Order: sequence, then C-alpha cells, then structure tokens
Amino acid sequence: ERNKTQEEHLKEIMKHIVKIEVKGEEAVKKEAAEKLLEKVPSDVLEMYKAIGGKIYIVDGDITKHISLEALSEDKKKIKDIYGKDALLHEHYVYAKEGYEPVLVIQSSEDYVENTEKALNVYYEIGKILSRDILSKINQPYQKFLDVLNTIKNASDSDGQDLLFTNQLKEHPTDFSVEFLEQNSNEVQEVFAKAFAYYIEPQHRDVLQLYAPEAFNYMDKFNEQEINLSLEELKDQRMLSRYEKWEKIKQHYQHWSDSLSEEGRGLLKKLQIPIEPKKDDIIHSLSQEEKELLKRIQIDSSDFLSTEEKEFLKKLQIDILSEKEKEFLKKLKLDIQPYDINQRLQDTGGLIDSPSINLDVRKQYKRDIQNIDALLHQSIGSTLYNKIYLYENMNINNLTATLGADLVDSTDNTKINRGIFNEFKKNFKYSISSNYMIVDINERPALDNERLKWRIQLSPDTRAGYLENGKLILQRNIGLEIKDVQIIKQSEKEYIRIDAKVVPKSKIDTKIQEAQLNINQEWNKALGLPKYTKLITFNVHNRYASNIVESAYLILNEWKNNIQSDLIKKVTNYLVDGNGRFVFTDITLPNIAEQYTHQDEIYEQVHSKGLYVPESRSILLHGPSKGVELRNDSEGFIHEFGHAVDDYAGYLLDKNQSDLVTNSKKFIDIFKEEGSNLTSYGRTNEAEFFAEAFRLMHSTDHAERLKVQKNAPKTFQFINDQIKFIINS
Ligand SMILES: O=C(O)CCN1C(=O)/C(=C\c2ccc(-c3ccc(Cl)cc3)o2)SC1=S
Ligand SMILES: [Zn+2]
Repeated sequence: ERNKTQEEHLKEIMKHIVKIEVKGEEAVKKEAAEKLLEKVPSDVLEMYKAIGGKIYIVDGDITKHISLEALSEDKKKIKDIYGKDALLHEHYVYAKEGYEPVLVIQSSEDYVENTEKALNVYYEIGKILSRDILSKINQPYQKFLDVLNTIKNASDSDGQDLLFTNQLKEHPTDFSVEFLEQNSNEVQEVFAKAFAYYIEPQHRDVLQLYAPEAFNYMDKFNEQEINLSLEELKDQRMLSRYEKWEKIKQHYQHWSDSLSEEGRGLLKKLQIPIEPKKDDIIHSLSQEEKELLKRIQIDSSDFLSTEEKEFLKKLQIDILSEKEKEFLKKLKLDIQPYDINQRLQDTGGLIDSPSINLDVRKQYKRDIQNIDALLHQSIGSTLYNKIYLYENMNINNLTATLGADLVDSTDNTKINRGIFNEFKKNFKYSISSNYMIVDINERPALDNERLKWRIQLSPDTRAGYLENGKLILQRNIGLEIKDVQIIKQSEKEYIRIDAKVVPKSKIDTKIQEAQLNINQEWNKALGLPKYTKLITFNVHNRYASNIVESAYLILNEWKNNIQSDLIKKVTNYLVDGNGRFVFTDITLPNIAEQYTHQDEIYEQVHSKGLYVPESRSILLHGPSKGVELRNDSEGFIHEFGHAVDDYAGYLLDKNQSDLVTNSKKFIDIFKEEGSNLTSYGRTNEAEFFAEAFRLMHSTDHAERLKVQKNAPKTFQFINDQIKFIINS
C-alpha cells in the first residue's frame, strides 16, 4: 500500500492541472478544493491532464473567468444532476468541452455539508470522464450498455427513475450499439450520473439501493478497470508510445548490441517461415516416384488442402491407388513450411514428438534450444513498473468452430453477441507453448484478427527486443484471463482480452487438478475403480481452460444421449486395454495414444476426433471445426461409435480383434444405405456406422428420425449391436 505516493502523486497531479484563483483566502479555499477532488479516482485527474484539461477554482459568476468567455452564450444554461435547468452565471460548476477542456468550480468549503453541490460537481466531472476522456478510446461501450439494459429491463423500475431520462425510459427495445451511437450524449449522461452518485459518499448508498448494477459497475471501474482506461488512453499519445518503446529499447540495449549474426538469423526465420522450394522437392524422388507424380491426378486426394494441393500441382507442371495415396502422405510431410512457432504449437512444446522426419525434428530442436538461450533477459527493469504488451490474434487459432460465426454475417464490422458470450464462457486461463510476438504499443489488426490481447507481463518474463517495436517472448508462458469484452476500434468491433502473465506451473496445476476432479467424478458415475486414469487433458495452448471445461460438458452430453449400460460395458472394455479419453489442443499426430502405434510417420492422422483401436482411446482436438460436425459433443459421440464398432465386433469372433463393421451383413447394409445419411458417413463402413450411431444419439430428435427413415436397416442394425453388447 505504498499509496502515500498515490496521495503525493495525487498531490503532484493537482499541482499541474489545479489552478487556484480567489480573493486572498488562498488556503481555506485551496485546501477546500483539495478535499473536494480527493473523492475522485486519481487516475481520472491524470487522464484529464493527458487530454490537456485544467481545473480552475474561482470566485463569483464563473462565466466571468477567462476560459469561459469564449462561450457561445446559449451554452450558458446547463442542467444539474436532476435535470432542472440553471444559469451558468448562477451555477457553481461547468466543464467546458472541446480540444482545450476546462473545469471551473466556484470556491466554497461547504462541499462537505452541501452534498447536493458536491454531487453536482462530481456529475460534471463524471461528464468529463464519459464525454472528454472515454470517448477518445471509444468508451463507454457494450459492457456499459449491458448495465443500462439490466436496469431498464429489471423488476424494479426505481433504478431507471434514478438515472434514466424519459428518452431512455420510453425507448422500446434494449439499447443496441447503434443506439449508443446516435444517442452518445444520452449514454454519456447516465454514465456521469452514476459516476456522480458513486463518488459523493452520501449518495453512494442510494445508488447501491435503487441501482445495484450501476453501483457494482462504477465500483469495479473506479477501483481497478480505470487504470486500464488510462493505459489505453496513453496508448493513443504519440510521445507516450515512443517514450515507452525507448525505455524498453534501452533496457535491452546491451542484449541487442551483443546479438550475433546467427542470433539475428534465428529471430528472423522465427518471424518468417521458410517455404519448401520445388527444386528440392523434385530432387528427392526416384524416377519411379517422379512419374507417379506426373501420373497421379493430385486433385483427387482428400487429406490434402488447397495450398498443399496447389503447390503439388506445380511440381508436375514444373517437370485412388492405395500406394499413391501413400506417396502423397509422404509429400504432405515434406511440403510443410519450416515454421518453428508452428512446430511448438502443434506439439504443445513436446518437441521430441515423432510426428515429423527425424532430420527436421533435430533442426527444430536445435533452433528452439538456441532461441530459448537467446531470450534470457527478463523485462523487469528500473525504467518502469507494470508493463502492457499487445497481440492481435485470429480467433480460429483458439476455436475455429466458434470463429466460424464470430463476425456478424451481414455487417462484418460487428461481433456477434451470441458467439461472443459462448467464446467468453469458460475462458479463464491460457498457455503459450511457442514464442509470442507482441507489440510494445497496440497496433491495428489484420482482417481476420478480431482478438486484441492486452497482456500484463511479469517482471520475470523473459523476452527479446525487436527494432520494429515488438518483443519476442520466451515459450511456456502462463496466462490468467482477467476480462473479456467487446470494444470498438476504428469503425470496427473487436474482442479485447485482458490477461496477466503468471508462472506456467500455476496453470498446469489447475489443469492437473481438473484432470483429478473429472476422473473422480466419472469413475463414480461409471463404476470404475477409484483411481483409474480414464480422462486425460493434454492442454498446452492459448484456449487452455476451454479444453478443460468443455470436457465436462461433452461427457455430460455423452451420458445423456446414450444407454448407461452401453457406456459402461464399452468404457470398461476401453479401460481394460488402458484406453483414454484424451481432450487436447495439440494436433493429434502428437498424441502418443496414436503415434506409438503407427508403423510409419506419414501414416498419421489429424482431425477433430480419432479413435485408436490399438490404444483403445478416443482423441478429441479442441481448436478445430469438425468436418461439419455441429460441435465437440457430436464429434466425441461419433468417435464413441468406432469404440462400439470395436467392442461389438470383439464380442463377435470372441477370440479375435475385428470390427463388427467388417461383417458382410453390415457391408451390404452400407452398400445400400451408405449414402442416405451424411457425405462424411458415406466415406466407408466404420464411418457410416459412426455417423449413423451419432445421429441416432443426437440431441436433435429430428436427427434421430432422419436415420430411422433414411437408413431403416442400419438403424435396426445399430440397435441390434446395442442390446447385444448390453446383454453380453
Ligand atoms: O478425416 C476425417 O475427417 C475422419 C477422421 N476420423 C477417423 O479417421 C476416425 C477413426 C479412424 C479412421 C481410420 C481408423 C483406423 C484405425 C486403425 C487402423 Cl489400423 C486403420 C484405420 O480409425 S474417427 C474420425 S473423425
Ligand atoms: Zn470416424
């Protein structure tokens, strides 16, 4: 609480902006305004200074003062907190708006006694805050709009009565962003009004009494969130942005002047991946390979994407058979860009993962250990205290599935509130397994980047300084999420995510305890031995907590749509083989439940979900959008289909390990109905079975019906397998 400095700083701040100009009693008056302004959060006084504003404590008819003479006379008739018209040459306060803002307060000492006046002064200050300060950083916005609606659409109308004008009282629907746009003056007024009631200690109770939400809002805002407001406000100031950059630049001056050529080379290839060059791709294929290249109709594969498809296409132009699919599986590995940061993210930092050829694995490890040694100097310095860094991010990176509907379908400048709430839901902690490249001062994002992180670094956080005003951070950072809200920047809506850096171990302990909890819970629900390790969280990336919290939801859906005894028999079977329900955010090829049972590396599979018979495990990737699989639940249940196809076919030739989807009986059922369900289900036997199984146990009962009337024989089949397994 080295707050005495906050008083001394509030003292020094007053020093500049506060200009006393009275009779001669300059002491009883001067120290009177000190008591009046002390009630205000220090940080709003500094914001006012930032925008060049000044405070004058004068005597008599305030409209007389120099700064208010240039006042179009009509502006000489204001309104008090209560909305009753008054006359500036009769009032005691006024806040001149404009590019040279001014606050004029008629001296007094009874601000202590006359609560009404102080109240009014605070209201004018509240007005300065919402009309002169926050507007320069596009606030108030959605968050505050929510408070306003909470109030208008609340049981007791008293809240409205206390803070709303009839203009807002009578407004039909809630206050949209568009409303706050053409009624700016209006919202700013309510803000100031609530700010006022909150600041004047006598009225605080009334505010909390009839308008709790407004109270809680202004409470949190004046205690913590205002500091960030000041921060964002300083971020628009040129000299402020440059001063910050300079202190950081010189803190790392020695680190820089000492970086070698190899040093710089490393940081650079870490910023720009090296794309594969045709010339080499070709000179790595024996003629046999080479002609099967010119022969194979690239555009016929499946596992290959556009760029991958395209790139390959130029390999022919430069010079589905089971074997040739095996040829492409290889090329897919060799045509991937050398992207250090991508490698860390894909593996969650598990760089020994046998998901790529040994030669490149080693080159990635060599470059990574080297980068890890380069970024040895922590940010902590004597040139500054708390330090904020910024990062513009593409939401698909966290959740493609939600990223799909983030932007408003009709108006791309808007963020869809529904998806926003869902995205914000269980976002509490995050992890960085690669090197975050952040900006010293916030900068404009790319079109696909509607996520703007404001990260508070630890003085411990290690980083590297880049000449262009960015920092490369050490890998393995821990991040707690402090606030997620919609903001507007340059005619465009973004999702501001306020995060604080903490030790990665703190977050891991949270995940690790979560794993313990979820297994304790489901081992009991399923009747498994107390300590079986069934569910496993392999979490290492930026949407970390979501992977964790979605697991509970996924398994709950899983249990509420399937026969309890079907679950038990099957999961006991899985457990018997050391199976696992793996929820991860690293690509599947790096989960060993899959890779330790591969013959070749290229035989790897990455997708939304995957069932591995050898390990009897279900793997579910969080970040991606399952091939048009509504959500994670559908995907997990789909994978459970394969699980069943396994346990049923096992109860078939008991003495073996074959799938019940291989039976001639089903193959024929597929031969006829294999196209009635989904395209993905059309893929093959087991897939058709899994898709069918999935729809049958969908939450959408209409879904179930589709199978029943478009795959009747299949429907009756899956059911046969169910009773089979249940009674066996
Ligand atoms: O590409 C896709 O989108 C489908 C990925 N996917 C699958 O590929 C699924 C399971 C799966 C596929 C193939 C196999 C398989 C499993 C073992 C062996 Cl030896 C051979 C193939 O399991 S579940 C799922 S989703
Ligand atoms: Zn499948």
